[PDB]
Amino acid sequence: IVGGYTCGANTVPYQVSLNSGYHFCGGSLINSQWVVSAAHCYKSGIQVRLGEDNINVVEGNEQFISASKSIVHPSYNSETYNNDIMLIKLKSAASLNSRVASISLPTSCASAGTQCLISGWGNTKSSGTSYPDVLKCLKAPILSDSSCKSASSFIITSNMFCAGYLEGGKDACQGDSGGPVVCSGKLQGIVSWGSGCAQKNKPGFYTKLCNYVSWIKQTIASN
Ligand SMILES: [Ca+2]
Repeated sequence: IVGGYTCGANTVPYQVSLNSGYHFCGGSLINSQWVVSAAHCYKSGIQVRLGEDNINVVEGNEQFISASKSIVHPSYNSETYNNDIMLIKLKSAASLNSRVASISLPTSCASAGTQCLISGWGNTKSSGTSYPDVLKCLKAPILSDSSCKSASSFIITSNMFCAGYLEGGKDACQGDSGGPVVCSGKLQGIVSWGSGCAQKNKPGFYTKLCNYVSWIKQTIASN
């Protein structure tokens, strides 16, 4: 997260880190046994780390649970990032408390102008690389589709929205992928991609979760 702020320990209790011997992506806890992340974050042997603040220090609110299933959307396109969504089943249920909690799925889509919270342990620099110890947060509005369509040579699919700041300096970045975009207490987005990070006229692009709710419920119910 570039241009964000330190969230505070466990203030985003649905935020998880996906770990393969190092943090590589975020995700969102949606019930005691299931995490939503990005399809482009898929790999074998993921360990889900819940209750994290400082990802480099054992502080005492962590639960580390192996993924038992990592399910990429069947229509994920790795070139366009269309349908950039993955469901992870935990090998055992997480123990839910104030610091480890699920986030609600949306009942409807959010409108342009809605303010959202984006979070993660991704790169905090727009030029070069710096990875934080603690969770970073960014308040960002959903933009109109014409501001994303004009804002990229790749035209935005109906399964994506963009959010953030056309002036530059405030955005998600590498290592934030798969993490949450929460608006009005509902999980509306998944950190998907962008052109660089926090560049002028190049907002962040997010998987539009409201389109996937029935798919998520069905996939969970069958697995
Ligand atoms: Ca920790």
